[PDB]
Amino acid sequence: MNKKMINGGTVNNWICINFSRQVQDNLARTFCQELAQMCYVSGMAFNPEPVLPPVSARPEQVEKVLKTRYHDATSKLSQGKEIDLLIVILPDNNGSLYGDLKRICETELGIVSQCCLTKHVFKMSKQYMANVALKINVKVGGRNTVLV
Repeated sequence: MNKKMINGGTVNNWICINFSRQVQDNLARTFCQELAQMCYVSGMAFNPEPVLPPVSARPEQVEKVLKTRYHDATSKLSQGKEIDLLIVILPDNNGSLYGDLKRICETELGIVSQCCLTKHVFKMSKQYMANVALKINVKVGGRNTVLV
């Protein structure tokens, strides 16, 4: 057996920010589409299209890009709605970027974020996507099986 979604969460409204210089915007797009698809077929409600296209940003600009893209997506949503998920593409070795971003999303924006390292973004293996989908599901309040 492998873990499965018991209850799938709902991601109606999501965006993507990329921080890796190896990743072009259409690769970020493709990656997020594959992930969206995996989440869906696993049992989530998951919008195949983001609120805004993916943006590439310098790690140095983490606070400004998050807050700016958050405000812009969030302004674009029908009234009374919020961003369900931020998908973040990170460099494999990113130093303090990971901690800073989680701090900002958790304590400043109040948005669930899922980070994905560059090396995996290139490979897009179904096993990786399935694993990330499982992670996303529980973060947005879904339920997964256990194996033990």
